[PDB]
Amino acid sequence: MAEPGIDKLFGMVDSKYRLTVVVAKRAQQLLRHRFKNTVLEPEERPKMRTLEGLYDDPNAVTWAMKELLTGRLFFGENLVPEDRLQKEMERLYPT
Amino acid sequence: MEIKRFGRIREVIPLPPLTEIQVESYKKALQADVPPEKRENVGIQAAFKETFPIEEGDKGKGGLVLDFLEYRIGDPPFSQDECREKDLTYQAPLYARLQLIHKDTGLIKEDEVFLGHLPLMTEDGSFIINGADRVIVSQIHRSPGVYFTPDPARPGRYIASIIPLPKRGPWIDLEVEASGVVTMKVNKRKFPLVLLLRVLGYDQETLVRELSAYGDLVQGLLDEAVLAMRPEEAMVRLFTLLRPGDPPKKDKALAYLFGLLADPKRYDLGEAGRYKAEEKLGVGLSGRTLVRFEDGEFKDEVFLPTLRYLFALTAGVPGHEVDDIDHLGNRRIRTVGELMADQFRVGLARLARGVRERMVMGSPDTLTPAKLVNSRPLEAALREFFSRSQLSQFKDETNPLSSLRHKRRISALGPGGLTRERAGFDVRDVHRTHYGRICPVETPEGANIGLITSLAAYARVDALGFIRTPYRRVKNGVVTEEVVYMTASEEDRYTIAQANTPLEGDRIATDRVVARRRGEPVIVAPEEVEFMDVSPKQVFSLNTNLIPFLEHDDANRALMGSNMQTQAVPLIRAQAPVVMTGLEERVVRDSLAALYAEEDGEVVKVDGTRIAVRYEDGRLVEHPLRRYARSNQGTAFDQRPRVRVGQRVKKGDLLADGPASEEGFLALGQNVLVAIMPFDGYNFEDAIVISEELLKRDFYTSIHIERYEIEARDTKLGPERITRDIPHLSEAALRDLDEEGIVRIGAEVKPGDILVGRTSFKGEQEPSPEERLLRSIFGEKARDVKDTSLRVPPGEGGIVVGRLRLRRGDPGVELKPGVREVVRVFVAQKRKLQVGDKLANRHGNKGVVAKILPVEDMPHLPDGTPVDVILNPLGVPSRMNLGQILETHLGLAGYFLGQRYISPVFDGATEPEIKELLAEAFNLYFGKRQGEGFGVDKREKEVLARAEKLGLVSPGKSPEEQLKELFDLGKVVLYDGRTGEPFEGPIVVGQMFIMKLYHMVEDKMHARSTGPYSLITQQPLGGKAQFGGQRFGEMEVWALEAYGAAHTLQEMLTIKSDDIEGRNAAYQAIIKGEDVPEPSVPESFRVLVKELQALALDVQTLDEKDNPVDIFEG
Amino acid sequence: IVVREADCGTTNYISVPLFQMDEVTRTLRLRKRSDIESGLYGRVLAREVEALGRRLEEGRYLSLEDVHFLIKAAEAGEVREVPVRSPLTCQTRYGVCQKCYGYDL
Amino acid sequence: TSVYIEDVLHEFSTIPGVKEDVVEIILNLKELVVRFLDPKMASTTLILRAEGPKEVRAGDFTPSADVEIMNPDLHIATLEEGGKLYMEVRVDRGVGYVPAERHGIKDRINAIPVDAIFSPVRRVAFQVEDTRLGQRTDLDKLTLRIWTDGSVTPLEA
Amino acid sequence: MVQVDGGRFATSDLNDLYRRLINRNNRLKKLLAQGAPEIIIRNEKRMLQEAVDAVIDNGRRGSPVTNPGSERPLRSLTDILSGKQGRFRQNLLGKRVDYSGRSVI
Amino acid sequence: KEVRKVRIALASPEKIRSWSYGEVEKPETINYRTLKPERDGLFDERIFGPIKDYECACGKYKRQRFEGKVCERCGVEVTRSIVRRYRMGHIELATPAAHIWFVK
Amino acid sequence: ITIGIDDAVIPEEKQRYLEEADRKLRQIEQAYEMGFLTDRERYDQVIQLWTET
Amino acid sequence: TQGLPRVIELFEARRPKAKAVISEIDGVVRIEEGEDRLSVFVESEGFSKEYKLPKDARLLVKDGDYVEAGQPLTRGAIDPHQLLEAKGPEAVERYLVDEIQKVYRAQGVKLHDKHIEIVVRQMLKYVEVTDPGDSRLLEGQVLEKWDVEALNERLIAEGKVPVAWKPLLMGVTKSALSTKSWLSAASFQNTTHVLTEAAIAGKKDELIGLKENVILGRLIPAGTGSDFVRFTQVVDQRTLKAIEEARKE
Ligand SMILES: CO[C@H]1/C=C/O[C@@]2(C)Oc3c(C)c(O)c4c(O)c(c(/C=N/N5CCN(C)CC5)c(O)c4c3C2=O)NC(=O)/C(C)=C\C=C\[C@H](C)[C@H](O)[C@@H](C)[C@@H](O)[C@@H](C)[C@H](OC(C)=O)[C@@H]1C
Ligand SMILES: [Zn+2]
Ligand SMILES: [Zn+2]
Repeated sequence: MAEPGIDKLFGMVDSKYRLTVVVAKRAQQLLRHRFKNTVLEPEERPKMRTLEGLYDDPNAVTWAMKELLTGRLFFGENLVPEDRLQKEMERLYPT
Repeated sequence: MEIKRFGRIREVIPLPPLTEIQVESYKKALQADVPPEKRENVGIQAAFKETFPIEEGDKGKGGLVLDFLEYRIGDPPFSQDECREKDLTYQAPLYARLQLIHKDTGLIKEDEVFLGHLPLMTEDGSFIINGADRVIVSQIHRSPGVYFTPDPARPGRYIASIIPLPKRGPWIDLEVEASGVVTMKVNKRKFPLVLLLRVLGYDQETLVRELSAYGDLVQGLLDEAVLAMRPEEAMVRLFTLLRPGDPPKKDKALAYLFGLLADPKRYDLGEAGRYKAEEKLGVGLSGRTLVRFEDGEFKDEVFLPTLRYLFALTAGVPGHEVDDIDHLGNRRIRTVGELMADQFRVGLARLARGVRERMVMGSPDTLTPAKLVNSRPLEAALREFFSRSQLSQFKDETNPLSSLRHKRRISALGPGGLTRERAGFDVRDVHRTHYGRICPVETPEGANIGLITSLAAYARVDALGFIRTPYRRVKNGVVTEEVVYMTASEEDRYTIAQANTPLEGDRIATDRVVARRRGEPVIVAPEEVEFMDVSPKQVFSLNTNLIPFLEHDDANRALMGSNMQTQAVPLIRAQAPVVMTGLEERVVRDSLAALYAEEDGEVVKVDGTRIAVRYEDGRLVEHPLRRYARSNQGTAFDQRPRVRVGQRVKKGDLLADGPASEEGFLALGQNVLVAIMPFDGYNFEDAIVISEELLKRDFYTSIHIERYEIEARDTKLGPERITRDIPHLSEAALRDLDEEGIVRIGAEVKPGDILVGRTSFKGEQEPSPEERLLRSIFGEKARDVKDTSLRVPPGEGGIVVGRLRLRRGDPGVELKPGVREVVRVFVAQKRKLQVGDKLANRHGNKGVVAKILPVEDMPHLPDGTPVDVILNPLGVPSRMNLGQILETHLGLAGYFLGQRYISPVFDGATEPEIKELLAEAFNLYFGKRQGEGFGVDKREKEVLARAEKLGLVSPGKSPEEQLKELFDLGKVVLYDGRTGEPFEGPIVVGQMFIMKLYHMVEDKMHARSTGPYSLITQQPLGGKAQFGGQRFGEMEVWALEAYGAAHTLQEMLTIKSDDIEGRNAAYQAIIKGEDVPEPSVPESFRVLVKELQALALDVQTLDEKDNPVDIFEG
Repeated sequence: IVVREADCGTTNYISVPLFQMDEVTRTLRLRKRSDIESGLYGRVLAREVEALGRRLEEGRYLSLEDVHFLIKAAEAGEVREVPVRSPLTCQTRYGVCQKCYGYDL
Repeated sequence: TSVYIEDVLHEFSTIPGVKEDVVEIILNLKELVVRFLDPKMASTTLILRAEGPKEVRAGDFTPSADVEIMNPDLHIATLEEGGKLYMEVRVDRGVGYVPAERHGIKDRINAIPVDAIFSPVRRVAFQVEDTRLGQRTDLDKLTLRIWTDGSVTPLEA
Repeated sequence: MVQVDGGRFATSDLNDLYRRLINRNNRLKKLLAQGAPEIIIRNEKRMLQEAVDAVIDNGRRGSPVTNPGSERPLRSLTDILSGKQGRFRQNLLGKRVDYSGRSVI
Repeated sequence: KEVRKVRIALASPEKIRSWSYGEVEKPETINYRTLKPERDGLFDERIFGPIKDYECACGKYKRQRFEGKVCERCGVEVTRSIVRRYRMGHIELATPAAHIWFVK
Repeated sequence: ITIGIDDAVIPEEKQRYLEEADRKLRQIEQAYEMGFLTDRERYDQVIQLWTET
Repeated sequence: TQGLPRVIELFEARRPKAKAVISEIDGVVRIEEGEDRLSVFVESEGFSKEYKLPKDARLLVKDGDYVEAGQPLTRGAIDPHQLLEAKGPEAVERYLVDEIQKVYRAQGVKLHDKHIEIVVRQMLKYVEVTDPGDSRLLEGQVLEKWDVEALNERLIAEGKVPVAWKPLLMGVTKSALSTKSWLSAASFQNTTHVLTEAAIAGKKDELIGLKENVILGRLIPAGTGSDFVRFTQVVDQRTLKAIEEARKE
């Protein structure tokens, strides 16, 4: 019962560490823009259980991993320039 | 509870007094109570007589002699406790009475002179050195004599070793080189031997007579016709070569030393030096290597017949043989007394040098004694030793056995005798010859294994410091009542019989007799025999000797158990074990940790703090009981009374118990009911399961005391002051401090709470204007004083037991310069067991508590009683500590049969005997069952059936008798408390002695997030509010590298240590809830660039395409 | 040394021996099962291998089942050495390469 | 639940003319079992006025309205000439095993709280025997046991 | 340069050396612009160098530059680099973690 | 641009005097009574940097928007505190200076 | 499941085997009493017997 | 020698204890005189080599045996230095690996050959010069530093020399010190010299390996820190059609 379908994740990438580098950067952008970034939003969003129950799972890392295996996301080695990829990100409620 | 003894072989002699090595040596090096006429060499007298007829520069010409007459030890200035309280060396003034003589005669017999202060021993065996107890541990080194050995550097050759008593002469080595030359080595200088012979009148012919024969070895002694000429001219060229710079004919000056006179070379007075060389070399000898002053020439004594023997050993006579540098016939002990006297000898030889200088200076008719003597050399030399030498330990005080062990400790390392921890392997090995002298078990585990060791039980150190064992004498057939302590040397001559050997009354019982001779085991005729063993105990150390079924313990696990016992923390309800080896009475007693009556009388005053007793006449003594003191190790040793107000006394029976003592029987832990089975992975690997029922019974609970200290100094900015008016502080804070700044007796003290208040001045700038305008206007006026108090370290604390204060000038109190007043606060704790405590039994079964189970769970016997510890079986057969099993079975008998036992080592309980006891015990345990109207319930059967199918029970027999069998076998039907059912297949259950050890989870374990980083290194350490950070070692770095852990590694080297900028960016970020930093340029990079620049060396950064990039700009 | 790229692109290799010589009796024993895996498991075949009716395409990363198959093909007198890419013969200098080293992550 | 001894300021103390020492005393008091009569009751204080050369004995406690010490004998202290003893020992009602370092009873300064063994139930065993009763030869005969300190009664329990 | 809990100090040594230098440097800067006997500048220029020595590799020659009091040699600009805890060896060995703790397993 | 190769060379006395930033030709500085240094010494604030968080000595702008920092008699530049590990000094020798490493 | 001592089962052969081993040794210490074996030779067998045993 | 001493002995690559003799050339065997001094001859028509053996020598070739160059003759260890120059660097490589595993195997460990293979590769990493191209002919240089100066001074800008070299058997620790990287070479005992030598010459690092980067606290050049991966960026679908609406204005 380890990580949400972790074997299916390695398969997407050419080298182990790619999965690691992406899952990072996606959580990194996910973190900044108060989760208003999600590609899975609806009822797919990951959750917790408490003395209340069903509150959004705070861990950004978790989110990236579930977000990644819906295929929706696109990662690349060099397409899209960073200096213009930073500004355009503030489109639907930023930091 | 009643006592059942076991095994035959009765001990012809009781054990020696144990603290012998320690106590009985010093005494005879100190000759404290013997008329100063009788006092007869070695010890203080020696060192005195060694140096003393001190002639002046130009001997007997310029007047002034000065000589020793007698010495007086004083009366110690302070009480034994006074010394510990006020940090003092428990000392005595040693004055020496000396007379000075003139050329015109003076009888100036100056009324004693202070020569310095001498530390002296407790009754116990230990010393007190600036407060704090200490142990002078006894060292082993090669015994003075002549030796040989084969050349390890030169295959098929031999060196020749000459060894005098240590710090009394140098090492001399003869070694025939692969180039003809023979060469004497000495003072780490190497010269052709001939020279030294030429001085002893050896002509080039008398060499061809005494030293040709065996080979043409003299070839390299002879071709040096260069100097085989004049004795005096030899003397010079040697002097020239040895200690250079000054080459006239008064070489006789130096050469007299390593020749005649007890100046340096006194290998022996009537000791081994001769004896050894008179037995291992070529007979006939006196005192020093070569006799100098005869009638002006230097006459030979040792040098030639050595060179002879060496030569007659590279081809040589059969019977000429290499030496065993490992035999205990060449290994001596240096006792305390010997090492102290050796240091006392250094003092004098320094005072003398001083005296020699002053007689020359002053006018020869004014100078008296007292006017010549320094009194600072000896004072310092004796001081240096007891305080600073590696052979001067703290004091293993954990329990009363520990201390004892610490005294009979034998080291190989340290000063003079200098084995580095980076040497030896055969020097580690247990030598045949340790038998009876040194324990073949009970060594330390790692790194020291072999170099630190304990004294065998019955063994004892002799006049010249070889260990001797007792052996019974056998007049062919009869086994005498006469015992003989003999050398390891005087032992390789006889057919010694084991004590195992049977005897009808007082004579041998079988024709095939087991015995050792020259080591190797031999079976022998009852006539052939020459001696016997006194007891198997003889062979092992004390702690070893504390192990009930040692028989069935594998040696390796037995050492762990032999140790650990040392680690046993004294418990509140200490209790001697259900199964003993007998030895437990005496170990308590000789430790003097417990009180005992003086001369059979009657008790009179019996309360918590005192026992006083009306003796038979003898007057009246009150004995005070030390109560809740503190060990060297935080152990908390205290005495409890064990006698009734008004009763006749046992000439010396227990008056009061020690700390690990129950009724004068060594009680190092508790006995408890155990199951031997796995639980649910809860006793996985080595973990142990506890019945919380233990805690309830205040069982494994121990008292520990910590001590805290705080000083007060003056400095440029003023004095540090132990005030109670600490600034910036509530009354809540000071609630507990007396009008002084010290906590009250009996305060519950938490972490952070003020223990001792005190105020440094500190002048961190001068308060700027404007901020005084407000400081005045609003009231709160500026202050000249900082908080700097004590306060309880995070996690510590408990109840405040005692305070203590030494201020400057107090009676006998001297404390380090520029400091005045020292405060000490003692806090106490009551502990109980916990998840992560270490428990071990004497068989070497260690392990940590992993789970305290509520009584509902826990395997329980049908009658209702649950067990107390669940010990996993898988930890049994891997190690071969089978005794632990054996010990549990008897403990099952004992439990129901309600008794204690005494099964000594290699002579205790035998299976049938235990089984019989078990049979006897079961008729009771089931006697009860059936008497209270019960028997064999459906569960028990379910088991029994499948039990015979296993093959443990007899098919055909009735369920009752089936139960008996299974019981007797040490096993029994057990019930799972969790589900009313049984565990199919019976479980072995019984009583087992287990100890709670030194180490507790309480003292281990910290957590840090952020706290005081150092102003030196700039990484986390120092913990003024919380603890300090874990370290990331080189091996952890490799692992992170070996992973793909880029950042996780980088993080550990920047934002978590010295990288202030990003270190802070980290903290800020999280406070906010931002994804930590991204430390773009690591500080440690910038710091590198620069330290280099401050040395010149450009050091310049470059990007991919290769143009300077710049990493600064700040 | 770090895995720098896949396929340093070289044709060199080691032949890994499935038989051994004890240098004392001048004999030839087929070496031990563990040892052969320890030579072959997770390796990348240098040139194609054919035996016992099977054919092992070059570049096949050879599994644990594969090593077993080889051993068996070695007792059935068909193979004696096994051509395999190894760090010893890689060309990347500052590390090895994916198609060498091979597998054993 | 908590004690208080006369001229005693902590757990690690020792009273003059008392053989015992406060720890050994506390350890003994642990074993005292008190019955409550009034179910209105929650906690009270037993008073140990004890004097001189005698052997204190738990029964020596002060007699209280609705209170019954079920273990007279049971050593509390040995007192020798001079020994004065005055004590005040709390007794609360509670369930299970709640120890000093947890609850801490603040009855006044220098009181000392003591560990609590609350369960009246002492030992419990049950035997599943074979009964003879005109059905099968496969029926259980449950006989439960139970043991107390005379405060709660086997059946009551 | 940081103080310890009180009035007294804990200096950084290299300061003591960066000081012992400008000292000898100006006393040879001053000694030369007014009154130059060559015999004495054969004790002032020679003496200045042996300061710029200390500040590089103090431990050299056979007599190091010591803090007036204890015979300890005082650590130099070179001693800021060479060995145990010197900036080169440092990162490879140690550093205490800031978010950490131990305990019995 | 990024870092990809540290590279070691020798230092021009013109290189050193490029790094120099100040020049400390004024000695002894280790004051104790007040936690501040002394005049143009190895601990001076002028040549190196600000001692505390910003701060002059008599009192000036410890703020943000003005740029270009100094004072009327004792000026101390106002750009952060890590520079007290980064801003270098320099002393001018009398004449020679054999650097032992290269000599021996 | 548990380890009681009876569980360290001794084979009924330990006796036979050790009486046997014992005698082939008696006949060895008496084969060197004749000119049959050298010390080195006889020891090399005593060692070996025990080793098989 | 065996156990852990032997493992060191191999990596450190030293003349072992019991320097078992190996034939320099191939030919025939001719053992002679088992009494005074014992000697084994290797001989063909032409060459004839004489190897004098200690007597205590446990040689295992009977007379008139045929023989191969570099093949053991006396039993025990091969001096892997004598092997290199007499059978090859490749041939040496395969010996070392085979021989270390031997210890680990016989004590009981299982671990991949490819592991040991990697280290042995470094033990060979270096070469000494014969007839240089742009340096002095005594230098010890990295094998693929002098590979760009071998078949590149012949692939385009041809001329001067391809530079002639010879293989060298550096012993693991000695192959440690001789690194292109002043940074890491420093950590080691003599730090002055590295920094001396290195500064005199332009010496740039390049920060190829790991230790180096750690010393400066830079981000390790492996895993998440490997150029091959580290540059990967990640973008969303809605975010990617925020670049289709903004890159042609
Ligand atoms: C000057 O005294 C020192 C000498 C240093 O110099 C040096 C080179 O010469 C040594 C001599 C001559 C020893 O005889 C010795 C020793 O017998 C010992 C340990 C190391 N023991 N440990 C093993 C495991 N462990 C977890 C902790 C300690 C030692 O290192 C040494 C030791 C040295 O290192 N111990 C043991 O093996 C055994 C059988 C028992 C130890 C029991 C307790 C623990 C100690 O006796 C306590 C009471 C202290 O006495 C020591 C701490 C001394 O420290 C001081 C100043 O009090 C220390 C001996
Ligand atoms: Zn490759
Ligand atoms: Zn200013």
